[PDB]
Amino acid sequence: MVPISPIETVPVKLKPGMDGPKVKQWPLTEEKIKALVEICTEMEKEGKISKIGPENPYNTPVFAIKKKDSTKWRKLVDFRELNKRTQDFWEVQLGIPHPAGLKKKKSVTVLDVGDAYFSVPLDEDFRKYTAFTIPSINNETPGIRYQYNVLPQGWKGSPAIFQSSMTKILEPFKKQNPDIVIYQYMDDLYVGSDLEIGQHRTKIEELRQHLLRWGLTTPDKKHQKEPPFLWMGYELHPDKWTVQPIVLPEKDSWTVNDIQKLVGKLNWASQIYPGIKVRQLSKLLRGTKALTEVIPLTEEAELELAENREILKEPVHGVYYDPSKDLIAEIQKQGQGQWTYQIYQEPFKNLKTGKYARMRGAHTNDVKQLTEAVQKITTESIVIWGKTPKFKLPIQKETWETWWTEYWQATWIPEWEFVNTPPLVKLWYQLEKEPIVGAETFYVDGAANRETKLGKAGYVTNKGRQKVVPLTNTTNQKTELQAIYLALQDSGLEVNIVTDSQYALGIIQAQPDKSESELVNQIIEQLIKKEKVYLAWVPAHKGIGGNEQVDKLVSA
Amino acid sequence: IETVPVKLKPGMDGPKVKQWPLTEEKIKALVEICTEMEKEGKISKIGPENPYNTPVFAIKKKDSTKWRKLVDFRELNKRTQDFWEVQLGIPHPAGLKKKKSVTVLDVGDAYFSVPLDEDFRKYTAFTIPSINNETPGIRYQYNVLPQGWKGSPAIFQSSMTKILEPFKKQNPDIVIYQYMDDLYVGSDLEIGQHRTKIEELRQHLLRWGLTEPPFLWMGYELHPDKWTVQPIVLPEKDSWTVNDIQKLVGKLNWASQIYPGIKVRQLSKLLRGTKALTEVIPLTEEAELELAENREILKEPVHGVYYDPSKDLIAEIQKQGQGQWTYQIYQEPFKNLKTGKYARMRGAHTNDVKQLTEAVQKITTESIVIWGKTPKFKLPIQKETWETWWTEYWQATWIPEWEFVNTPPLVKLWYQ
Ligand SMILES: Cc1cc(/C=C/C#N)cc(C)c1Nc1ccnc(Nc2ccc(C#N)cc2)n1
Ligand SMILES: COC(=O)c1c(N)c2cccnc2n(O)c1=O
Ligand SMILES: [Mg+2]
Ligand SMILES: [Mg+2]
Repeated sequence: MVPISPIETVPVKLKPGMDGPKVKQWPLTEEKIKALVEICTEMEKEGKISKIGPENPYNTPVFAIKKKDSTKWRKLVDFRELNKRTQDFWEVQLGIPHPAGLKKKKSVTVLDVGDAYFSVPLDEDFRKYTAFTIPSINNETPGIRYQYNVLPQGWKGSPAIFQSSMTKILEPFKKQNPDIVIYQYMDDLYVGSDLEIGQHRTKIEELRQHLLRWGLTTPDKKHQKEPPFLWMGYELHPDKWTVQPIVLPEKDSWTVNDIQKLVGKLNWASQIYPGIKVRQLSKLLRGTKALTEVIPLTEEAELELAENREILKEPVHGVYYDPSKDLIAEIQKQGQGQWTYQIYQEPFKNLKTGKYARMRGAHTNDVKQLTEAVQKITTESIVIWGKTPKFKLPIQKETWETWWTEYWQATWIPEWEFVNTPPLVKLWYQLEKEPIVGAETFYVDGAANRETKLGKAGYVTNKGRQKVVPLTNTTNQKTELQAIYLALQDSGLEVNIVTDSQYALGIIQAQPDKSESELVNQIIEQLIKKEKVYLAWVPAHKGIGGNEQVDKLVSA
Repeated sequence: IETVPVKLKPGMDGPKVKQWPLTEEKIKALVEICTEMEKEGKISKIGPENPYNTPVFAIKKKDSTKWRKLVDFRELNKRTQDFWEVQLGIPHPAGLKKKKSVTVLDVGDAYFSVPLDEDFRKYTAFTIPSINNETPGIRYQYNVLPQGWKGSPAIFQSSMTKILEPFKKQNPDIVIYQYMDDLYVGSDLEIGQHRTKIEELRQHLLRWGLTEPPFLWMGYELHPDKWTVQPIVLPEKDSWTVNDIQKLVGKLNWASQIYPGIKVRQLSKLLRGTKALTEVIPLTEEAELELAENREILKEPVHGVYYDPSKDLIAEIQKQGQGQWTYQIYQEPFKNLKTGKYARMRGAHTNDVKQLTEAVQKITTESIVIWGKTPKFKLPIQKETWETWWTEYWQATWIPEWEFVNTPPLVKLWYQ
């Protein structure tokens, strides 16, 4: 006998204040009972479970299920109740690697570690909570009672404890063989390297010898699995990756559910297929969640879908990461708040792609959205590669300079260069810092009745120009915006406007270039046509000349 | 040598805060730092039965090239019991902000000499992530008082009071104040003498140590007696335009919310009619008097301003352009406890976010010196931009709380 090292036990507790499960065993057919007795006898022979006395008060139900197209039964121990009562664990697998961050490998070998799983013992003090009962033939003797000695399949703690146990065993081997990579997924170890194949096979045998120190054996007959690997929705090859096939179905009509599935596929495809768009299809899903409802596709949605089919017509692949090279991220504006990007190291060899959509809200502009996309790509890049890419952006250096030096918020984008690929992001208007000599001064105001929603908006100027418009279905805030719109409409190319609306000033001072409000869009359209606009604020009802005059005209 | 029992607040579990993404260089720095800390027994590897987590990252302190581990214990601190057992609390020293020079020392290294309560250690768990999650994150917990945890200075206080005793008795006029990992040492000596006392002070810790701290040698020098405040000032002009008077009435109307007696009747009367913004308006005698009276009112303190230690401090910041930033600290609106302005934002001429991050640190330092706690910031920045970048410029061993302002305040105009 060659001594083997024990696997360190992980101590396990129930949640505070909770006791173990006490769930009734269901009656079973004589056939099912006989099947479970044989299965459990073998598990007992193998050391996985042990018979227990009558003192243990806990129980979990056990079932027998017929393995399809076979005459063999399988046992199922339903640990749902125990799982509700078992502590939370550190779950190492929460974040999965993105293929674009992997490194090219010459060789990747798969080792099956399913047998090692049953060398991981269950914490002695916790075993009692895993008790289960095979009912006896005809209920005429006490049922056979068992508890687990190993991590039960289906128990809450098994994946984390198994994974952590393997990691601890593998740590010295990885550390002392820095020329390989090791990744565990389910019951398999993946071992990659760039060694010539003879040396790579030597390392695999050395890993098997290392694992034997803990008595863990792997199958000599090498795995049937070999590149390419289907993993987490991807295809991995030694020197490239892609998504598993993206097939958009043909339909004569589309339900809520169909469109959700379509967008899900498109989102997934968008990490390597450049230029995928989902705005118009997602617009069809607004607010309603009856999955069977049939939604007619708009012309815009049909066009978007046709454009997506053309993008997906043939395979696209990503390359892997070379740490010796810079990362480059390039962004394009697609319209309607949509942005698309590519990340590469060598021209025309993308590592991955992606997209960004405008956040929901009342007002926005292209510079803010571009900034948001940059921050998203930066954070994603830290995750995948541990560094920020150099950016290529469709905004002139002077435009960015004007934006950030004058914008009321702090803002930053990391090292970047202008790329001249239309449509370019620009500033559509810029308010004056000082009043304009020689430009007419428009004093604006509005008022609305809160019950009837009738109101008025208008202006008076230093030249004696005046206008008041009676309005229906409006509010105080809306009339203030309407009054500014009137002043813009009726003035020359340079205009000074005086408002007492903190609200209206707050909107225009945020510099939107597009809005959910048609009124704000009309104001934006007017601002773009002006040569110079100075917008001044004053407090209402403080005896200021022009302001008090127009206030009287609109509040009567 | 024996541990002080610690518990969480009733009905709360440990922190479960996600580790944010770290750059390659910071991960490598943390792997080296934690490997040494593990060899020294300060931290130990943990298993999957510990589900708690606190974020960690790495910084470089001001004027140093060596990486420092920084754990963001904000969540654990909120969840940790309060410490009033031996003392109700250490009365904040009002004399500290009155000293000609205050030097800040990093004494956090002292905490590693005291063991941490075995049953509390699990709640200090943290993770060194791997790039692209390719390998399982390296999981540790503390065995000793951690830097940045509010319990560390509280538990170490009895040790600190004894270590400092001969120096205080020998220097009765020096003010010494501990906040987290910082020791603030204020005196009225000529700087040369001041540094020698600071250097005298380092030797007590070193002497105690050997019975070597990586950042104890360093020194952040402040001069709170020269700290400057921002009263409300009105323009002095010979030619007032319609626009100038409108801005003045706006500012006075705002100030009327803070000061009683502010009048604009006579100033507004100047604008009667419907005038061009650029037209020059001569001040009347009545308007000049009203302005003068307003100026006199604004020279006086705000009425009824008091600090309540049971209430949060709030700090607002405005970007003024050209590297200038204004800020106000209050507990109640319109009751400022301090106001200020920076233009000296260091090494950040083309980076708004680095400037704001430095402003945030400077304001927090001022708030610690004056009141012994940190304010809640209202930051003029989008959340996503702030959270992407602030850790790149952070140099302090504490971290305040913050929220984000999305609508431009008019108040920027009035502190401008
Ligand atoms: C995350 C991961 C998933 C699988 C696979 C899981 C499954 N199924 C296999 C391995 C070895 C790894 N780990 C790493 C780490 C660094 N580079 C790589 N590069 C790399 C991996 C696979 C192929 C291929 N073919 C090529 C390169 N893999
Ligand atoms: C009696 O009227 C008012 O108190 C009044 C307002 N509170 C007001 C507030 C914001 C903007 N504009 C306003 N205007 O125009 C007003 O007239
Ligand atoms: Mg109004
Ligand atoms: Mg009005």
